[PDB]
Amino acid sequence: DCGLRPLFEKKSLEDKTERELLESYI
Amino acid sequence: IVEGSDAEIGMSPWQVMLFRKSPQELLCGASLISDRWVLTAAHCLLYPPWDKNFTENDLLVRIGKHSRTRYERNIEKISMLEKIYIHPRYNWRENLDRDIALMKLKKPVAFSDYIHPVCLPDRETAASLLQAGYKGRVTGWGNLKEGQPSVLQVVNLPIVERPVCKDSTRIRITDNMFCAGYKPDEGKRGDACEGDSGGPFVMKSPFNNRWYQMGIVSWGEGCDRDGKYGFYTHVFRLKKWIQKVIDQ
Amino acid sequence: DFEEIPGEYL
Repeated sequence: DCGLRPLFEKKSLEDKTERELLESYI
Repeated sequence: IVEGSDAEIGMSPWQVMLFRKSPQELLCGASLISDRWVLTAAHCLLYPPWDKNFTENDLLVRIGKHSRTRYERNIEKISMLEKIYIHPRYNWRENLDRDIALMKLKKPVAFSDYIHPVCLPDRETAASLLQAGYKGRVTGWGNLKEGQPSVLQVVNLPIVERPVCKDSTRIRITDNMFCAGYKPDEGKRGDACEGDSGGPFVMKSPFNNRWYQMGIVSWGEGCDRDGKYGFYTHVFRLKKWIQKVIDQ
Repeated sequence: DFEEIPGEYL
């Protein structure tokens, strides 16, 4: 169930800077 | 972490604190990979030039923390190690090549909102995300300055192109390493630092939305120095030693 | 600076 965070991924909420990561994978 | 921000609650539920029983103190970070297995830098356990040779009996593993120094009653789980394994070809004499170690917990930890494992990359994840430019995330309770956080800090940093890494130092860089940071020109800063060692360098897969540990905070020259970078153990290149110890 | 931890844990 690895790498799916209970308070973020599991509830479909984003953390405050994850966007900056994904935006870099072009 | 130098130039990081406070982590939010449950942002890194795989973050582990390596803690010294006596004198009670933060040794390094680590990450939870399953209910019984913890991953960290070998130099956290064994480093002969500094008379560092820690045994199982010598430490605690603290999972689900936010606060660096509080005992987070009802949140955090503190465990005891059943066994420590260091990479047989770890190089503490020349460059910290293969800086990796597994810790077997004396008993499984229960998952929760604040406690949850990270994924280990498989060949295609690594192939796709380990790219110059691609950002990863480092977390830890280390020094804020080449200065002690009150709470778990975080910073997003770019992976740098192999050659730029070689050229920044006099140290012999191997294939089990990768460096990450901002060029002095990019005019952005941030870096692991004293205390962060052994923590995770993770990326989020754009394909399945999972977080993967790509590196382990291994070494650096100063903290957030211009034109120097952080060096990380390449978890995928050491993936078979990992499977191996777990499976036997 | 570290607050005290339960003895069961040592």
